[PDB]
Formats: sequence, C-alpha cells, structure tokens
Amino acid sequence: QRIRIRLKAFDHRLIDQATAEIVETAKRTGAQVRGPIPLPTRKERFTVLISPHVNKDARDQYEIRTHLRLVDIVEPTEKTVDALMRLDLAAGVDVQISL
Amino acid sequence: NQYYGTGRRKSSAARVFIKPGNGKIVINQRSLEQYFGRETARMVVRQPLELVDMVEKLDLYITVKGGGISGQAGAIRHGITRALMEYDESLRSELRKAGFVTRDARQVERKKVGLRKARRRPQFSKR
Amino acid sequence: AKQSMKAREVKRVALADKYFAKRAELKAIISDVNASDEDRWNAVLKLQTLPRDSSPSRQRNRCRQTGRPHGFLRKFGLSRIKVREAAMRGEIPGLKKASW
Amino acid sequence: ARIAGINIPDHKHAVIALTSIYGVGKTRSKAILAAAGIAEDVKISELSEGQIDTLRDEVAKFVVEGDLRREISMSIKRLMDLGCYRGLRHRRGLPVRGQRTKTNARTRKGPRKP
Amino acid sequence: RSLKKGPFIDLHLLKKVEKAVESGDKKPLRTWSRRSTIFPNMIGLTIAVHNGRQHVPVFVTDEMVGHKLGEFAPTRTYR
Amino acid sequence: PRRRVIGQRKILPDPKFGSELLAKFVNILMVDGKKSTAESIVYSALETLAQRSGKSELEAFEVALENVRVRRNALAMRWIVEAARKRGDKSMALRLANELSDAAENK
RNA sequence: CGGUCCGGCCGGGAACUCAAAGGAGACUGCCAGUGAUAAACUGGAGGAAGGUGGGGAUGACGUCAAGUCAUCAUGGCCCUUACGACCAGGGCUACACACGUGCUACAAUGGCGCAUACAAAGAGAAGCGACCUCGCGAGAGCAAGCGGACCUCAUAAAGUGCGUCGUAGUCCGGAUUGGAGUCUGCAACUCGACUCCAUGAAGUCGGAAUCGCUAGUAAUCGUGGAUCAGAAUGCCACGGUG
Ligand SMILES: [Mg+2]
Ligand SMILES: [Mg+2]
Ligand SMILES: [Mg+2]
Ligand SMILES: [Mg+2]
Ligand SMILES: [Mg+2]
Ligand SMILES: [Mg+2]
Ligand SMILES: [Mg+2]
Repeated sequence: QRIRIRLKAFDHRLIDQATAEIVETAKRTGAQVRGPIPLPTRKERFTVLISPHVNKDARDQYEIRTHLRLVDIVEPTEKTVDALMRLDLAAGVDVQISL
Repeated sequence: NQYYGTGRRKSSAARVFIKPGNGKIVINQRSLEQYFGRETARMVVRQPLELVDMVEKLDLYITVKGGGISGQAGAIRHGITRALMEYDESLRSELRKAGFVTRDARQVERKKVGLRKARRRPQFSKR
Repeated sequence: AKQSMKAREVKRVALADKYFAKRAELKAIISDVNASDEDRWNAVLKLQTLPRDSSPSRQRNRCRQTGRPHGFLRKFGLSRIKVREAAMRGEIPGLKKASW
Repeated sequence: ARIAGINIPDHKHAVIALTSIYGVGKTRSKAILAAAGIAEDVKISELSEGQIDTLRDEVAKFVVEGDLRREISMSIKRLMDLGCYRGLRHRRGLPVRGQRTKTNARTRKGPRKP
Repeated sequence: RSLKKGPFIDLHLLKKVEKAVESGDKKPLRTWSRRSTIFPNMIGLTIAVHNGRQHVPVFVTDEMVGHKLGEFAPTRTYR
Repeated sequence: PRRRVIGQRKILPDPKFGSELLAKFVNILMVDGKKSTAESIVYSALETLAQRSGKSELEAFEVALENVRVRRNALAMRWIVEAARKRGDKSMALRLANELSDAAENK
C-alpha cells in the first residue's frame, strides 16, 4: 500500500517545521520516504475599498497565502504508522491523510 | 558531449542542447521554418551565431513553453549564448560586445489602483 | 442595516431549507424530464402555491456582524469595511496587507 | 437579369447581388445558391437565363417585396389598433424593447431640437 | 422570451376564469397578475389590470392570445 | 528633461538588410504593436521601388530620403509615411512606393 | 536509455525546465579623469543585474468646519395603535433637454471565408461540469473526472498561409425595428442575457477648448475574477505583440 500526507498552512515558516518532524521520525524508524515536494502556492488576493464613501481611488490590497506540502510514504510499517498518526503538531497546520 | 544553456523571457523558458556537427534545428519536434511563422523570429536566433560561425557545425535541440512569437525567440537567443560559453569559454568577449548575454528583465508593469492600466489614467477635467 | 431587515433574511433562510430545499428540487426535475410526462406534469402549477420567500433568488447575502447588503464576501461573510477591522487587530488568521 | 424581385441586382458576384433584394441577407443568399447549385463567386456575366429562373423558384418560397413591407407594417398595425403598451411605443417614436430614454435615443426620437 | 415548456399563468387568476365561463360574464375582475399569458378561454371577459394605483378594465380580443396582461396597463402618467 | 538629460534609445536594426535607419522607418508605420504586418508592407513597397523603379534598393531609399530632409532623418521618414496614407491608390505598399518615387524625383 | 498502437504513454531516468524552503550575489566594491585632497559627477572593466537594477508596500507637521449620523461607534432631540411593521403591484430604468465619464465605429495597417501556431494568471462541490448524441445556433439530453500542478471551465485572441472584395456610404460600420427561439428564476410586460432570420440610422476622422503617457510605457489584443440565481461597454487582475 501507500500513504500520503497533504499538509497546508498559512505561514511558510510554520509549515516546514511540522513537515520536518514527520520526515525525521519516518527516517529514524526505518520507513522509505521520497522526501517532501513543494506544491505551487494557491494564493488568493483581495482588493476592497478602504473608504465608506467617495474618493474611490484609495483601496486596500490583501492576500491569503496557502502553501502545500506532500510527504509520500512507501512502506506502511506498523512502527511508522503508530508514531506519526497521533503526533502533536502546530495548530495552524491542516492534515489530509490518504490510506 | 552535451553543452547546455538556459535562456528565457517574460513568461517563456527554453533549453538548449548542443551536439557537434550538423546544420539541424529541431524545435518542439518541428523544423525551424515550420515552427517560426515570423521571418523576423527566424533571424533573431541567427544573430548570436553570426560572430561565431555556424554553417553545418553543431546541432541545437530546443524546446520552449510559454510566451509568444518574440518571447520564445528571445528565450532561444539567450539560451544559445550560454551554450557557446559552455562550449568554448573564450567566446565571452565577443558576446559581451554584442549584448546578447544580458537577460532582458523588463517585465510587465502591474495594473494600479485608480487607473485602468499601468500608467494610463482615466480622463481628467480641469474645472 | 435595520434590525427588521435582518429579521426578514432569517425568515427567508428558515423557509429556504424548509420548502425549496428538496420539494421544489423534485418539482424542478419533473418539469425538466424529457422522457416522461411531456405534456401533463403540472409541477408548474403546484410550484405557484408555495410561498415566495423560500426562493434562493429572493435572499440577499449580507454582513453577519452589521447587516450591510453591499460589499459582501463569501470568503468571510462580512462587509468590506469589517474585513479591515479584524485584519488590523489580528482576528483573521493569515490576512495582511499585500504588495506585488 | 430581372427577378420576381423586380429591382435590378448589380453586375457583381452572386452572393452580393442577391443581398439587394429586400428580405435576403448574406445568410439566406448562401442557402439559395446552395439549393440551386451555383457558386457564390459567379458574376452576372455567364449567368444564363436557365440559371436565373431557378433562382426565382427558390426565392418564391419567401415573400420578399413590397408585400414584405406591408406584412411588417400590418404586424405593427396589429399592435397599434389593439391599444397595447407596445403599440403605444411605435406611434410616438420611442424605443420598445427596453432601451433607456434619458439620453441616447436619437435613432427613435429623430434629430435634436430644443 | 419564455421557454416553450409551459406558458405561465397564476393560480388565482386561473380560478377566476373558470367561474366566469360557467356562471356567465360579470363585473370587471380586479386582479394583480400582470405576468400571465392570455389564453383563448378568456376572450369576451373584461379583466381589470392593476397599474400601480388603479384598475384598468381590458376587454379581451381574439388577437390578444399569447401576450401578457401587463402590456395593457401604462404604469406612469406622461405630460 | 529639465534636469534628467538622457539620450535616445538604440533599437536593433532591420534583420533582413542590416540597416539601422530602416528599423526606425517600420516603427512609424507600425500601429497597435503590429510589427509583422508593418514590415510586410514596407518590404513589398521597397521591392516595387527596386525592380521597376531603379536598382540599388538601399541607395534608392536614400535618394528619396535626401530630398525631404537623428531628428532630421526622423522628420523625413515621418513626412513620407503620413503623406502616403492620404493617397488614391489601393494598398499601403502601393501608396508608399509611389511616395518614394516622387521623393526621389523631388516632387 | 529500452517499448512502440507515435500519446510521457510505460519501464525508467533526478539531468534539465517548472514548482518553493533557505542562502550567495551590487556594496561607487575596482580603475581612470574632473572636483578645494571632500561629498559627488563622468568614463571604462567585471558581472545576470552599476550608479536609489525593475515594480510594490511604505505618504511628516499641517491645509480645505473637504467626505462619511445611510458601514459602524457616539452626545442630544423627535415620533411611538406611528417617522414603526407586514404584503401585493408600481417606481428607482420616465423624457421636450443639458453636463461629465466609456464602448463600437467611420475601414484595405481592413472586412469575410478556409487552414493553423504560441500565453500567463485564477475559479470550481446547492459547484466546474468532459466524452458521446442532437440542433444552423443560444443550448438540450446522456454522463465521467475532480475539494483538485491529476479533472473541468478552456479551442486565448491579435499573428501566420492562401483565396476574395478594389476606395464606394461599399462584402465598411452595426444603431434601430419586426418575426421566431434559448437559458436563469415563484415569475423575464413595464425592466434580463444570448442566439437565429430579416431590416441596415447617424457616420467617410471630428470647432473653440481639453486629457493621458518618457519603455516593456503608450497603443492594441483577448483571458480570468470579485459582485451575482440570472443580468459587465464599469471596476479589479493577467499575459500576447510592441
Ligand atoms: Mg445600528
Ligand atoms: Mg438576487
Ligand atoms: Mg437583402
Ligand atoms: Mg528566494
Ligand atoms: Mg462642507
Ligand atoms: Mg458588416
Ligand atoms: Mg515620469
């Protein structure tokens, strides 16, 4: 079989901290992982008015950066599964598992 | 022996693969005359191979994605110059003199708030 | 907006999942079926007796905190001015001023 | 070459010369030449009389003459004599199908005069 | 404009037609359905079409079949 | 211009003939960024001037350029193109070819 | 490199392009002249980039009782079987005119027809919706894939190649109008979008006056998104040629 973990977060310096802890734990217990791959960032952009009335020209410029990380695990070792499945990760990281 | 050089433009990206000896040009599994519909686009890639003489002397195998007519052609023209510097390494002084190794980094100016275009302002009243 | 105007919108949503969620969903299909009941489906006449305020076209997406019917965003459910007030005080995660 | 459409077509290509008939545009002129068997770039020269009257037979299915002028007009007479809202728009020269009347109604209203 | 799968008519106005055909012609019928399509079973009756503030009676004619009742009520007074 | 005194940009020359001056000529006729349709008109106009109106195509344009004289060459090329549009012939290649024939014979 | 059903499609390859986490690199650093030996300027080399490289964010004290009690927050006042509240329809879209802001034009640097090449950036689950089939078409039916670098919107348009029209109110331009239809939605009359047939106004480059912009800019070409059941010539972004 093959399990993969899709990781998404808002902060780029926070997504790689949660990514490296999974890969280091996997290499220590003897699992085969072909590293993490950087997926293209799906970034939204929001341009809305700052004024409630006339002077239309002054606006705000927002963005929402959503990075993506994927870790591919080849062998479903029981020592690998039992360790990674209940890790204590960052609150700003959403996990997606495909068993 | 292969000699590689990366050249690109606004949204293009082109690879250059050099093999010694032919006058063959293969771009995206097509010919030089078949792919380039513009006659100017055929000649601008011949511009870096003007000071350095090529007739039937080296292969070039190129692919390119993105951009347009001259955006792909400018990507090839940059990529050949880095390949010849990889090929001979003494040819740099002639390439610096022509100005082809300088990557054209003039990108598009962003669309501004309050204006319909990058610098074009909507029409103005005096009083 | 006015408090009575937001009471209208809650009344429309409460009828929206009530009547037109699944019942008008069926009545939209039976009028659309090409295979059977090509002439006498009569689902149009039964749709007339249903109340109007269940309609998804009649409801208006408004700001959940103020009730402004203008400048709506489906990303947060707020008006354009209330997006700034939570962003400057750090109440919306990841939202900040952009430069490109 | 005089058709049942008595107004004389110009001495040019076939699909252009059929456009001069009131009620035959570019699309319908393609359909007549396709049903006849005449190429669209054939001029009035060498277009023999055996090829003119076979264009009269294909155009005979449609009413394209002053008889078409009255049927457009009497259809408007149906609206005006009935007294409908759409009939009131044609009598004063106002737009019908939802064009605005604040400004930019110059085709309907006629030339300006304060 | 409207699709061919069913010309629209309101339910309350359709009931007012059915009693009027059987029980004979009456006083002009006050209604608000400016969106209904005229059917051939209404020829002869007088239907008062509401125009914003009043009711204008419309004597139904044979060639009115297919049009709307809102096309017989001017909504503004022009001077 | 008051303080910022800078030079003028040096465009790449004509890829067909290797002429710096002819590259500034096609940009005047070019509208809406259409380079590919502009040089097709200019090349077809000069071949009419070369084959049926006098050999030495590069020299034949210069004789037409000399009578109507950086800025001196710029105003000379602009007067040829703008007067060619308001003519009676059919295409732009035929109109600009007759302007160079008239400018070579200074009329 | 093997494999050919000529599709990266399949074994595989980790080179390269792309994708994004970190880092190097440009600092008048080096040389020459000018300048009071200064700051600096000028010229040249090196370099992908050289004189704040390109763009953005970043906008002092104050000025106009400039704009916002109709985003919201807030002192007071006023009404309260009514200045409140419910619903139907109408109006906000009217029409003798005026002003400002836009689009498409007046065309052979084009129009139309056939064949055909190259984008970047986004959106998608009460959603995007392929393929197949049908209709001239707007679409409809059948029905996968996809919470997505996989699948869909989605064939980018200008351009290129040929043919045609030959300078005219025209195969220019499409206004207006009639007829016949499509989709959305309780519901398209007032007042929707789009397609098909037909009609083919004004207009042949625009007075005084007035505006934008010093380079990937102007000009022009289409694409996408927000708002939205539906309703973009506006606004926001994105690239193509230049
Ligand atoms: Mg309040
Ligand atoms: Mg609505
Ligand atoms: Mg005609
Ligand atoms: Mg970096
Ligand atoms: Mg004031
Ligand atoms: Mg036309
Ligand atoms: Mg400036």
